[PDB]
Amino acid sequence: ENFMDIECFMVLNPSQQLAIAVLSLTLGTFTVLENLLVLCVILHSRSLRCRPSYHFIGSLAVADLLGSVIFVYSFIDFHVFHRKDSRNVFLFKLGGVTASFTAKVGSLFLAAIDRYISIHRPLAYKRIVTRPKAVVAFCLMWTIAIVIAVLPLLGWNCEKLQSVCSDIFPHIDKTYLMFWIGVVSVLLLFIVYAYMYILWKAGIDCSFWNESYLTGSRDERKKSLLSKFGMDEGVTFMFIGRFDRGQKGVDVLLKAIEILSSKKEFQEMRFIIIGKGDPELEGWARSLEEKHGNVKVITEMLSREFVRELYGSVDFVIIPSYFEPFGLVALEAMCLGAIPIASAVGGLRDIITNETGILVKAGDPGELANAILKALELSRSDLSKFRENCKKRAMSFSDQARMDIELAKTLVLILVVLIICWGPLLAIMVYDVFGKMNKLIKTVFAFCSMLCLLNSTVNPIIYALRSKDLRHAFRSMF
Amino acid sequence: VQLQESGGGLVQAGGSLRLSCAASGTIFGPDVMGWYRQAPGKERELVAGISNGANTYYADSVKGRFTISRDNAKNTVYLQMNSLKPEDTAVYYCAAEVLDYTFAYLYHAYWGQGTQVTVSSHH
Ligand SMILES: CC(=N)/N=C(/NS(=O)(=O)c1ccc(C(F)(F)F)cc1)N1C[C@H](c2ccccc2)C(c2ccc(Cl)cc2)=N1
Repeated sequence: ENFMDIECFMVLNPSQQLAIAVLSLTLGTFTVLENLLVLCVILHSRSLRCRPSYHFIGSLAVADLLGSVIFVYSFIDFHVFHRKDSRNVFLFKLGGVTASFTAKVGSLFLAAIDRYISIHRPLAYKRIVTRPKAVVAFCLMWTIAIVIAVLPLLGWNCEKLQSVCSDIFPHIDKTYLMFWIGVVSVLLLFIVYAYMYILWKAGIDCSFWNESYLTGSRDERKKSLLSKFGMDEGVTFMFIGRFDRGQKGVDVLLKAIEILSSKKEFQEMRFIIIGKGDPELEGWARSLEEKHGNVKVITEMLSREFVRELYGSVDFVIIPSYFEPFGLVALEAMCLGAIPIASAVGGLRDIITNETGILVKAGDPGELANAILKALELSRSDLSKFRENCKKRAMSFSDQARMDIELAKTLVLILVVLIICWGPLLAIMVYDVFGKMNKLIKTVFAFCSMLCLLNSTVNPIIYALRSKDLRHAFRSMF
Repeated sequence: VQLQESGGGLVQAGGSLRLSCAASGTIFGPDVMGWYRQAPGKERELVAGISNGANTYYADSVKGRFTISRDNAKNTVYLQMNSLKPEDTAVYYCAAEVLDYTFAYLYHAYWGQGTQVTVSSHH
C-alpha cells in the first residue's frame, strides 16, 4: 500500500540492511551528481546547445534526473522518516517515474527523426531542422509525456471506477497500465525499426564513390572503355549532365569541341558526352558524333555504377556549368581520381584548388579551349600526384557524414542500453496484465527495478566515452 | 507537389515588380528553385535561380536588376525586378527541382502555370 516497499524479502539481516541502504543512497547521489554535471557542462558550452542534434542529450539527462531525485526522495520518507504515503503521493511518484521513461523514449524518437533528416536528406537538414522547431517538438513531447503520466491524478485511480485493479500497484487501474505500456512498447519498436533502417541505408550509400569497388588498373580500364566505344587509346575527356541552355554549358563544350576540331592535337583528345534534354542540343551533339569518330554521345539513362566505372577510367572531367549550387558531380569525379577542368561558379569555386584541377571562366569556349590544351600538355607527364591530391581533397568533404554516422551509432548504443535496462521491468508489467503472480515475481520486480537507476548511472558514461566535443568541453572547465 | 504563382500583369517601364511562387511539398519541398521566362515565339531562358544563402544565379542580361529570395518558413520564392525594359514582356514560369545527393545526374523538375508580364513604355 506504500511506495518503496523494502520490508519485503526478509532475508536482509540488519547486518546487511544498512549496507543496502547506504549503497542505494550512494548510487542515487552518484546519479544526481552525474546528471547535474551533464546539464552544467551542456549549459556552459556554447557549441553544444546551439546544435539541435545534441539537444536530446539534455532531454535524456533531465529524464534520468526525474528517475534519480524522486528515488532519493522516496528513499528518505520510508527509512529516515516513516511517513506513510497517501493516494496522492503514490500517484505523484508513479507518475514521475513513468514520465521519466516516456520522456526518454520520446527523446530517442526525436533524435531518430533528426538523424534521418541529417544523414539521408543532407541538403534539407540545415533548413528543416532548426533550433526553434526542435525546441518546440521537445517541449510538446515532454508535455504529452507529463499529461499521460498525470492522468490518474485527474481521476483515473481504481477506487473511482469501482472496478478491479492491480495488486503490485495499489490505487492504479488496469486499463491505464495496459494503455501506457502499449503506447511505450509501440513507440520503442518503431524506434528500433527506424534506427535499423537509418544505419542500414547509410552504409550502402555513404561509401559508394571509391576505387575499392573498381577492379583492374587505370590504363587497362581506360583501354577497355575506349575499345568498348570503338576508339584507340588517348587522353580522354568526359562530360555528364543535363542538356539545356542556362544551367550547364553543354553548348560551351560543343563549341570548344568544334574549335579544337580545327587544330592539330584533336587526334589525342577523345570525348565522351552523356546527357539528354532539348532536341537542338541533342542534334548538335549527334552531328558532332557522326562528324568525328573520336567523339561519343550517349543519351539513354545510365546506372550509377556505370558512372562510377566511367569516373575512374577517364583522365579528365569537364564541368562547364553556369549555375552549380552544390557540385556533387565534382565530388563524385574527384573521389574516383578524375582531374576536373571546371567552371569557377557557385559551389565549384571552393572545392577545386589550384593543385586539384583547372578552373575556367563561365561560358567561355576560348578559355575552355586553352584549359583543355593545357591539360593535354600536362597529361604528357605523370598524373598520379594530381589523382592523389584530388582524392585527398574530395575525401575531406565526407568528414561530416562520417561524424553523423558515428553519432547515429552512439544513439543506437544508448537505445539498446535503455532496452536492456527497462526490458524485464516492462515484461513484469506485461505479465501483470495477463495473469496474476506470486510474491516471487514481486520480489524480482523489486530486485530488477534498480536497473532504472543503473540506466541513469550508465548514460553519462556513454556520453563521455563517445562524444569528442562533450569530452573537450568537460576538459575545458579545469 | 503543387506550385502557385502571383504577381503578373502590366508594368510601366522603369518600374519594379514582385513575383511570388509558393510550393506544397512534403519534406522541404524543392531543393533548388528558379524563375524562367518565355518571350512570345521564343525559347525559354533561365532568368533566376537559387538554393539557399549566396547561391543566386542571374543571367548576364538581368544581372544587377533581378534579385531572388527564398522564404523557408512558408517554402516560397520571391523575384524582385526593377528598371524593366520592354524586351522583358514574357510569360514567367516557376521551376522547382529536387536533386538526389547519392547520384548527381538524378533530378526532378516541377513547373507552374506561368504569369504574363507586359512592361509598356507607352505614356
Ligand atoms: C515497489 C518497488 N519495487 N520499489 C522500488 N524499489 S524497492 O523499494 O522495492 C527496493 C529498493 C532497493 C533495493 C535494493 F536492494 F536493490 F537496493 C531493492 C528494492 N522501486 C525502484 C524503482 C524506481 C526507480 C527510479 C525511481 C523510483 C523508483 C521502482 C519503479 C520503477 C518503475 C516503475 Cl514503472 C515503478 C516503480 N520502484
